Amino acid sequence: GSAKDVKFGADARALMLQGVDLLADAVAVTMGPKGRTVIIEQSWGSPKVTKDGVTVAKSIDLKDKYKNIGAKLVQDVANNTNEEAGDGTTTATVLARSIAKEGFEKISKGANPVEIRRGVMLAVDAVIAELKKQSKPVTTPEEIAQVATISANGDKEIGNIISDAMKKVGRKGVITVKDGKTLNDELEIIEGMKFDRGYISPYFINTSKGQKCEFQDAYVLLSEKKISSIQSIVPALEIANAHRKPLVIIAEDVDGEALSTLVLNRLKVGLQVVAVKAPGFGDNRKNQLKDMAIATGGAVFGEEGLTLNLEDVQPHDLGKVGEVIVTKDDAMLLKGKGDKAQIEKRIQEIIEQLDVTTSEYEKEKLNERLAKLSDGVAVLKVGGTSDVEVNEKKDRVTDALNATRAAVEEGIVLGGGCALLRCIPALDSLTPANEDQKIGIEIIKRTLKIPAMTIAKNAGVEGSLIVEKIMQSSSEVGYDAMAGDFVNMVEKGIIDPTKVVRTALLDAAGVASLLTTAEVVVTEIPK
Amino acid sequence: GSAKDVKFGADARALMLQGVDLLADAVAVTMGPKGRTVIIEQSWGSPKVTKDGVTVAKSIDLKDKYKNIGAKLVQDVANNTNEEAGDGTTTATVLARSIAKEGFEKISKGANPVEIRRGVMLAVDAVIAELKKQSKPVTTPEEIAQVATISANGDKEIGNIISDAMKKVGRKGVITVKDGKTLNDELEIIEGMKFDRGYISPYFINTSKGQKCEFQDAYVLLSEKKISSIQSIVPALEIANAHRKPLVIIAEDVDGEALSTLVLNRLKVGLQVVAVKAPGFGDNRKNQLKDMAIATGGAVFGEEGLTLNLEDVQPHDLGKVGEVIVTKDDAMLLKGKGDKAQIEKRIQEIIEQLDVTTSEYEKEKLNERLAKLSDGVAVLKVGGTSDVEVNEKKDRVTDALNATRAAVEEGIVLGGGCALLRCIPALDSLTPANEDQKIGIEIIKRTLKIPAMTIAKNAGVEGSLIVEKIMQSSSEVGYDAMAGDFVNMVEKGIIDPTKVVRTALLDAAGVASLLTTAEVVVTEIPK
Amino acid sequence: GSAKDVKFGADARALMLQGVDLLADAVAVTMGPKGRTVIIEQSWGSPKVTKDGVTVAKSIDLKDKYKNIGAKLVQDVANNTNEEAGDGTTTATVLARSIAKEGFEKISKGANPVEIRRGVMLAVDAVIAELKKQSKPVTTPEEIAQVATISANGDKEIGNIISDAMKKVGRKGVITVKDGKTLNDELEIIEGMKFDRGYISPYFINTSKGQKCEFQDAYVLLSEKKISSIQSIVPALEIANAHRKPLVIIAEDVDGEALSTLVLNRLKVGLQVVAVKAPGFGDNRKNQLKDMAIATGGAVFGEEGLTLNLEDVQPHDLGKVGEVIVTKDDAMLLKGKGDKAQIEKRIQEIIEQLDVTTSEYEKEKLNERLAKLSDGVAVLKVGGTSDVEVNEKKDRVTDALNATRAAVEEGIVLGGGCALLRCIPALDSLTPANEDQKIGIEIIKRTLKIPAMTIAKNAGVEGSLIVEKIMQSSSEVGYDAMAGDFVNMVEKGIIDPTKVVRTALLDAAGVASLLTTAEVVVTEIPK
Ligand SMILES: Nc1ncnc2c1ncn2[C@@H]1O[C@H](COP(=O)(O)OP(=O)(O)OP(=O)(O)O)[C@@H](O)[C@H]1O
Ligand SMILES: Nc1ncnc2c1ncn2[C@@H]1O[C@H](COP(=O)(O)OP(=O)(O)OP(=O)(O)O)[C@@H](O)[C@H]1O
Ligand SMILES: Nc1ncnc2c1ncn2[C@@H]1O[C@H](COP(=O)(O)OP(=O)(O)OP(=O)(O)O)[C@@H](O)[C@H]1O
Ligand SMILES: [K+]
Ligand SMILES: [K+]
Ligand SMILES: [K+]
Ligand SMILES: [Mg+2]
Ligand SMILES: [Mg+2]
Ligand SMILES: [Mg+2]
Repeated sequence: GSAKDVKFGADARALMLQGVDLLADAVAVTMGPKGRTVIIEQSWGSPKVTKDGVTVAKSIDLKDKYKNIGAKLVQDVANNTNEEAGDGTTTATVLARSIAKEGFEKISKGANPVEIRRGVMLAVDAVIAELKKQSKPVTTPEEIAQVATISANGDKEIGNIISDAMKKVGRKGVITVKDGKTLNDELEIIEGMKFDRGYISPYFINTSKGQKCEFQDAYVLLSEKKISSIQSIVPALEIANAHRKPLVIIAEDVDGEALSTLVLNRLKVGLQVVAVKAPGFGDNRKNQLKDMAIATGGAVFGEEGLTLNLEDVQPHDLGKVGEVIVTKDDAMLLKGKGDKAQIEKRIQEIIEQLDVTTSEYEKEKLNERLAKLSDGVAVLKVGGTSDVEVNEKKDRVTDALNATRAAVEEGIVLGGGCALLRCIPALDSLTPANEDQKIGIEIIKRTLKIPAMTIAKNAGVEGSLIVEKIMQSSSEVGYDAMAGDFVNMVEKGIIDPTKVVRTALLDAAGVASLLTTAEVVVTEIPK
Repeated sequence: GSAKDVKFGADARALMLQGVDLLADAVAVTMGPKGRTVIIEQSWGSPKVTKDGVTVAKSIDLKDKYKNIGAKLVQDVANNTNEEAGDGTTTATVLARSIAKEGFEKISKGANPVEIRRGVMLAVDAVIAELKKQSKPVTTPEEIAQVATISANGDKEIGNIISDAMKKVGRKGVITVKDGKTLNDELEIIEGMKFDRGYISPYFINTSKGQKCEFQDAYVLLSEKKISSIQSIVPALEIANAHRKPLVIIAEDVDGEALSTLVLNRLKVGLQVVAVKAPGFGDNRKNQLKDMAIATGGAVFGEEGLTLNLEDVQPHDLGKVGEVIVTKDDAMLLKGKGDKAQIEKRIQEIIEQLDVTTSEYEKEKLNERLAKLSDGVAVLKVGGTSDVEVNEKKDRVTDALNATRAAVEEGIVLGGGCALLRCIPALDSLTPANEDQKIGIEIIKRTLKIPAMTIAKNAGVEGSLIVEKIMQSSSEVGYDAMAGDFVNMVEKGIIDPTKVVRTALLDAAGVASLLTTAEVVVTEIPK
Repeated sequence: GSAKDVKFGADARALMLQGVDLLADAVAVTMGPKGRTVIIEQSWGSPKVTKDGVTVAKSIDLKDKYKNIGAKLVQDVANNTNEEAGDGTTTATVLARSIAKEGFEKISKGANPVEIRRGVMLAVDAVIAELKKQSKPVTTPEEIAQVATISANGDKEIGNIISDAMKKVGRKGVITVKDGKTLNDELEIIEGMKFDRGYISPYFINTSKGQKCEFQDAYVLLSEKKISSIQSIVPALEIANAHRKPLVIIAEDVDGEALSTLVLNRLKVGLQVVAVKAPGFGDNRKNQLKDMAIATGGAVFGEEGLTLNLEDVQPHDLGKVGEVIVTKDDAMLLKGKGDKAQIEKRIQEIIEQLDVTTSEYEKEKLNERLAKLSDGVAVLKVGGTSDVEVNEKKDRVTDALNATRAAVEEGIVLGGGCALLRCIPALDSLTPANEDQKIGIEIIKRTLKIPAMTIAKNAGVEGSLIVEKIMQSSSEVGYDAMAGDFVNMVEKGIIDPTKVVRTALLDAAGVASLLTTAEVVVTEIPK
């Protein structure tokens, strides 16, 4: 459709590499504990100061349309490493740059770049198998704290709060990072069923100190449909008044007649009653109301599947809770007097629904519901003086959470780039099929030294001598870039998730080996 | 999305500092009692002439996109100091510039800027602890006048007019700065319940001198809903006529039939009656009408929670006031004959609602309601010849009010930048963990002299000699920039709020230490 | 309409060839097993890395409007070869460039380019007849795997799964290439009737493990129109309950009364019943419902042609299936207890409708229906680390599928360009009518060596010496570009489809011989 510019051979490959080396030099400065931080100008407001590889990579676009192709491919590498792993984007960026450079240097007239790519993938599969061979499972919370500390730029107070959250809500539990209005971070553990729905009317308040609505051992009434008529709410009030028990009515809404009855009974005779909207808008609303009915111990009125009417209310069919807190912004239920067998059956139903869904938005909803039935959720509030500090620390806390989850799921290997340095003996025992696959095997063999070299280079010391001292040392001795000496990496706590390393290596290698098969580059003419 | 320009190392850090030094030189000229004033061009009309640090900072944007990043970060420093404290924005600006300069000068190949930042925050926490150690509470109104005088550029009349307002309406009372049409400032104390609602009909006037509607010992009828029918207003008029007491009807509105009845009864037989609209539009109208219900001694008719009907009106159901003044623009109620216990209970309810809200717009409403139930509010009308004078003086009056509130809340330390000069012995007793945290501790140690140096530099004298004479003097002796000698600064009245100093230092240090961790700057290409 | 630029003679033919040689040099680098790969800039997102001839050709447009004509004509050559054959676009591109060059070189004052074109088409018809003479039918699945391996750039793991898919679903069966979320490719064979329609209500689930709705030996009720009334669904439930058989109701939709009846019966008494929407929107919905009626063994109710009512349902009118699985996204029917004679009659009807349609969108629908009634369909999921890998491999899998189908339809000749090299003895036995047709015969004779020369040139060796060794060898000996030696092409497995070769040659030759009749070129003036 538009006029094109076509470039051939090494005149193009030298240009695309110029886009890689420009984008992978702004990322490699953020690697390791001694790496520095990149400021990106934001158009709407204040600049974004970040140490994240995928945030630096995604913000670099080049005016030259031949360098922009290499920039976009390394952006793809970093973005894929962020998507599948959540950490190790800088390592993937520098590995992709190294593979691109080594593959561009090795292209000759008789060379076959496709067989070089095949050798690269064969060597990478061998390295991934060796990484899975040398992994160890996480068995103690000390290793959890060590992983979260290493992944958060050596911040011990972030590892110690993520480890506490995983100890409280479970290792496979819901932990959410949130903005904080204080100077220091904090951890909030939410137990029971708390939903962001307030009371319908402010006259239900019986606690003057916190402006809350609090009862003990309260009856629970639930409904899918809106409650409007007098006859649909009076019999539940008769069960509440006869047994002398408080009532909380969770519904879609309570309309004018039912509201008038509830507030008039609350203010005049002294009946204890509160009305709360139900959380959700669609099928999640139905699922949360059914979860509430299972946890409380009663049946939920007005379901579409089964004919249940609010006109006939029985005492066994109303739920029971030991504690209910309803405020203006949220409502909270604890100690539901349900049956544990049905709660476990609902947990199994949610787990089996989780195992078959892939929408990435339903999964969060069923995880939240499962955590509400389980020990609860955790909220890490990140504190700082300004929004820039909060965003910078929130990036590191999110990276630490993702790396802690990846270490839970798969395992831990040595950190500091020393995991890939012990997979070079695995590459030295490979027999290439032809001379072209040997080139790819040597490319991958020379690439495994790059992360440790970059970590040592950002620390100011010479990367090559440090790496050569690492390989000549024992299998447990590695360089500590913060302290500057050679230590036992497991004992000192420098460990990495296996999933992060084997994701970064593969996602770098595939895209870079596909890039190094290029001869002709077609771009648009700059209008 | 757009083409980017990427800069590396000291070629970028020298540019961003050029945006800091440009922004923090236009602010540092306004520091101290001998500081000068900055004129900013306004596009719509007359230029804005101001001495406020945050107003000068927020008005500076630079065409170079590398200098604009440093400009935006110092803007963030000034804006955060203005939000959290309301004063000390120039001090935060100059502290941020000094920390940025000292951190940029100390970056080498082997240096770790993250550990330098950690040392900076460690030193800042030590200085903040020392500042809280040496603070004194405000115990006399003389110190209140001294704080408001120092914060208003040495204006003794502003300090006196704020000390008098705090003596009249209370230290934690509502004081509002307003435009004045005279040459001199004035203070207006509004007692009782005054709301900006006039009478419905001009025929209710019984005072010819001021065109006001005034009664003594009047009945009060309050209506939630609009009054339209004859039967909803006649029985209240029967209670008013039988007891021979004036009646004021505060409602949403008075419609045609009730209005015709009221004006016809007022003009024909001589019944004393006035109708006023209710202040507010939503829930604030409900809360204000309830406040008048408790304050007057009656119950508000037509409430949604409890069925109250205007058709049956009892003499105990009507409030009583000792004084009512209704004009065209406002209505005024004093000496309500309510019960003091219920008034105190309503005050406690408003206070407990204040302690749990964070919307920053509801807080003003509950503060206004609490002050209406309390001694009252104060209005400082700022006088001047032109609008530029009123705006320039209003900035200083607002700064004095914010600093007086901050001195009430936390305490007072020595002014003139001498509060931070006595925290250098606190820094000299710190043991840094490594060589990189020692750099940050020395950066903060060299930064604590900067406010006193800037104050002395704006006075024309040499800052370094003055600071060295301050540090070699006693703990109470400091420089007086207005008079030019070394005086006992507590006895002379040069004091500062502790909250302002410890806010400016922290908000400068966090953002500037985050800025000094930069190596790569990514900006947009100027199209 | 617009101002035109007119060029005459060799000043124009030298320009248009400059557009051919620019477009056919970016394609010829992708030829053979040692050919390289072209990166094309995409405006919206990541660049497209590809080896396809027609994708490289269609993405090249030139700013010069005289070169763009030759570029557009070679684009037409590649696009026609892609439409008619699906493979061999690079061969057609290089043959078109060679014919254009040889015809442009031979134009003189006395030459007749129209008779040169006539000689070109005469020689091409002779070569096509010789190619059809030397073809062999595909008789073993080993040749199928060899063809799919050669067409997929020597990937044995693609040819193996394509051969397995053709062995499972039949050689003339539906095979669909799809995106994969894994690292490796996979093959999914779908048997029976599977349609992408879920259940109406989630309460029909009776399998907790997979959240599926599964029965065995179930009755099937099929409805053309929507089911809403009570009386239209009750008698079918009576047949289901009396015989104690599960029921699946495939309809347009099930409305509120019927849904309430179905879920209430499913939850209360325990009747096994599921409601599924019908697949399709128009006549395809009718045809699919009729096919399900024939396969299951019942009659579809509510058809427009014949008056069938849901109020009277007989046990013989309901279909029977041995296994039904209904999930949220799809339904599955297997082992329909229909009559084989009517199923074969429906298969014959679908085949006879296929033989008379040419819309290219109905053909896919009847092929899908025929495969659903036949062994089933196959889905090849292409795996990769990133989207670029998946697209690059999907192009080769799509090429291998099309070449395998073309080898099924017509036959196989020698690969590596050795098919056209054995048709030059066929050209040496032609007697030209005049001197101008002899020029075209010699042009085609010199063009038949071009594919083998290009394959040998991309391998780094000299094309002319390799070709001259090929024609001096036996009829079965050809160059293996991957291994670099002269081998028996049939025994080593280097074979090509006859249809692909005879399509590429003809589509190149016609358009290039029409191009070589040019004397005057009229273009638009570049505004
Ligand atoms: N004290 C340390 N000594 C040596 N190596 C360390 C130390 N702390 C961390 N590392 C190593 O530094 C690397 C962490 O680098 P960094 O976190 O900056 O980037 P990343 O994980 O590749 O990507 P992302 O920017 O997405 O976090 C890991 O290889 C880790 O093992
Ligand atoms: N007579 C004085 N002698 C010495 N120092 C003084 C005197 N009066 C005020 N100061 C000091 O000068 C500073 C006041 O500066 P200024 O009010 O211009 O700026 P600020 O408070 O930092 O910010 P803002 O511009 O927002 O008001 C305080 O440190 C105060 O203690
Ligand atoms: N190992 C081999 N040795 C020799 N020739 C080979 C070998 N493998 C394939 N070929 C030949 O290379 C050609 C395949 O080229 P290629 O697949 O790149 O292009 P194409 O089929 O013309 O078009 P498209 O780009 O659409 O796939 C065929 O002529 C095939 O016979
Ligand atoms: K990083
Ligand atoms: K100032
Ligand atoms: K090709
Ligand atoms: Mg990390
Ligand atoms: Mg001030
Ligand atoms: Mg092909």
